[PDB]
Amino acid sequence: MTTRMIILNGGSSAGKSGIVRCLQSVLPEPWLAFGVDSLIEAMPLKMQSAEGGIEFDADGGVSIGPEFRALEGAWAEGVVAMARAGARIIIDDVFLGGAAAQERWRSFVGDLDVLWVGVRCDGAVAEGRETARGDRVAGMAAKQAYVVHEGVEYDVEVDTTHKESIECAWAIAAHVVP
Amino acid sequence: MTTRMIILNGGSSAGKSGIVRCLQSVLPEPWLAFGVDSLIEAMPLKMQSAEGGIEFDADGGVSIGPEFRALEGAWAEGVVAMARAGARIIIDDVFLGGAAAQERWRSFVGDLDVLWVGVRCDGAVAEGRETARGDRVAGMAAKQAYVVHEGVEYDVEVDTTHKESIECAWAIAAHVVP
Amino acid sequence: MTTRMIILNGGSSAGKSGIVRCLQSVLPEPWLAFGVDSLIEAMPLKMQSAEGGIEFDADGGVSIGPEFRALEGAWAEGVVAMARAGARIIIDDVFLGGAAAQERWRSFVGDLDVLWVGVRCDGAVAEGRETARGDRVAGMAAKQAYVVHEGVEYDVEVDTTHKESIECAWAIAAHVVP
Amino acid sequence: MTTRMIILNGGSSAGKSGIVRCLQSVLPEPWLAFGVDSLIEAMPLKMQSAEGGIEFDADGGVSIGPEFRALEGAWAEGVVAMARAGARIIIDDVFLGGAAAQERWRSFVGDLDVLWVGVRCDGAVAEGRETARGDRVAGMAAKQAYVVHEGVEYDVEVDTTHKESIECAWAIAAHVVP
Ligand SMILES: CC(=O)N[C@H](CO)[C@H](O)c1ccc([N+](=O)[O-])cc1
Ligand SMILES: CC(=O)N[C@H](CO)[C@H](O)c1ccc([N+](=O)[O-])cc1
Ligand SMILES: CC(=O)N[C@H](CO)[C@H](O)c1ccc([N+](=O)[O-])cc1
Ligand SMILES: CC(=O)N[C@H](CO)[C@H](O)c1ccc([N+](=O)[O-])cc1
Repeated sequence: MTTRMIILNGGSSAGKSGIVRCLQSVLPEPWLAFGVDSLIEAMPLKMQSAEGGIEFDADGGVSIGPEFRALEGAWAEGVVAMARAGARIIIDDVFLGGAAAQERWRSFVGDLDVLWVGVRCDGAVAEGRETARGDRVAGMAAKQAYVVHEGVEYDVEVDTTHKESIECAWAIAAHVVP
Repeated sequence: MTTRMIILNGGSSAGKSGIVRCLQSVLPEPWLAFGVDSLIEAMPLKMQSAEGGIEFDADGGVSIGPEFRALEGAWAEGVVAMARAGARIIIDDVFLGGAAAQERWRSFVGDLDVLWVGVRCDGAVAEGRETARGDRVAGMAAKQAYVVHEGVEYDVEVDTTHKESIECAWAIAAHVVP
Repeated sequence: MTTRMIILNGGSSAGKSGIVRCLQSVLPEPWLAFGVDSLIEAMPLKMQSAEGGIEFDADGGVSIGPEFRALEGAWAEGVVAMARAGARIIIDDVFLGGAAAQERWRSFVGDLDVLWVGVRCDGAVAEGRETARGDRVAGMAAKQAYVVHEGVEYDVEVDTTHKESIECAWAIAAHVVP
Repeated sequence: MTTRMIILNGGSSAGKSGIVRCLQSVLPEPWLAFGVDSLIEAMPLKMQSAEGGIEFDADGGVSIGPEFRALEGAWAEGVVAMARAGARIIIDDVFLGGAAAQERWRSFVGDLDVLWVGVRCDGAVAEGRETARGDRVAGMAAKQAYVVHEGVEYDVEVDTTHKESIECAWAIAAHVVP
């Protein structure tokens, strides 16, 4: 019953990061936050220049190779382990493989109580925010805005197009069983 | 006639930074962006621990001392100089002294063509965004949300409460004379 | 035999971070890097303002509470899990509890092949570097420079006082069994 | 007589940034620090993708175009203006044009009291540090390590190859006339 792991899925600039920081402030018990971005951070810089690594096409694309997935997996098993170890875990990801991505997670998650959250946002709005940000390579937002959700089943959906983060956070927190 | 300097004024988390990055992308000619934050950056770290420096009360407050103003001024004269040197300058500030702050600028600006922009945002919304951000000390948003505009005359106002940055940017760009 | 996890221990500004990035570039197989800093990052911002959390005394001190340790532990079990999952893991830590800290790790590590590395540096030199950095609160370097190693047994020691990071990296890489 | 502006010149990873932060802490009067990097920051992101802008060849190269120089100049006149306005200004640059770069500065500086500082460092050592850093594109260090100084006349030289930043700072501070 007790929610042991929250998994957020949404394209870039859909507002995931903000929701996470908000959820952390909201939720009474300490929740650790990890993600694909923090994984990239943990991975050697060359992984971004390697073959089976990950590359960011200048058009805003993103392609993941086996070398990257290999690591990505053991990492997943690791986060799950922290949860089973008793740590509350928040994870914002980007299901490039849509449904496929969610299955991958499911196999690692096992019978662990997980709250599946979908973070949507108008591609155009996202793209616009992508600019105001300056952080990412123009293109990713529009590219992931939809495909990522394609086929994924959530327990809670939030659209940051017209809802503030703190708000989306509140909607999510409301589904977290203590 | 030609707009030589854009000055943005708005409380923390009102969305200034984003607007700036957007304006830069929008406007055809290169615009250099500078601000109170980038000034803090240029100032020695101790300025934040000095007397006549600047201190961030844990309640989200902010107080500026003469040492800080002293520098702040020569800095202002400097940005103005870059403009007169022919560089298009964007400046997002936070008029803690409200009207007083705008006068200070006016004296440095001289007869230089300046577009005064006000960036407003619902204090609560801002405060909420302040959380999603994680960057600033909880409190500043709500504290500056209004006072800063008190008595300031703008050429263009934008409220990021329900308008995206790219949008506010567009509204602003529309007043920039080439 | 095969080295599955590298654990670095050294006071702040002793040069750990740099060594890590270097090791990652050097070592042929991809090594994931995690640490106390990245943990702080994953922890909710309030953990830094909470009771049993972690607080940075203005004199450069640092004290960890049970709430923090609680998380810290499950996190540890998690990193170990990633290793057993097959991911090569690098971990730069700061054994505030000296020997005590190493035992804590040992219990999580189990019979996992681990390379214990000590990163030393002249307190004064460190303190000086602490300034050039601007990142940390003046004081931590000098405070941890020695205590942290007190009682800890390593497999390899490196002193960044007169040795470059890339160099220390090389010395370390040389003890990593493939 | 009174030193009104300190200009540092050295290739990437030669240790400039650190020296600056150190000098700021050392020197009694507040010194504002600006640089080519902070300029890049102030320039629109597209300037990095524009023609007469600036581009970072993947081999670690760097080429500046007229559009970039155009801005770069007015910016220079601006920093000089801040100095004449009474602000003490520190500037760490990278004279890609070697001697040519110093002349450019000289014309803007005028008869302003300036302390010319050269920051040297063994190319290899720099390259190594470039790795430990993770910040820059592998290649720049080795490429600029020497050319930049070629033909430039300094008032003080410091080699961070075997000298800490705080140290180099001290050597520099010693030439600053109050
Ligand atoms: C570091 C960065 O900019 N990452 C963004 C997402 O934040 C990129 O769209 C991305 C998407 C999916 C991904 N993945 O799932 O492997 C890796 C990067
Ligand atoms: C660095 C930081 O967090 N600055 C925020 C604004 O961004 C703070 O509210 C602030 C407001 C006004 C100011 N000032 O005008 O001197 C300095 C800091
Ligand atoms: C975030 C930061 O500045 N951390 C530095 C180390 O990098 C601090 O000395 C520290 C040391 C030990 C620690 N711990 O082990 O819990 C946490 C922070
Ligand atoms: C942003 C960055 O990585 N800049 C480094 C220097 O720090 C690069 O070598 C560089 C050198 C000279 C330069 N310039 O002088 O125009 C611009 C960038």
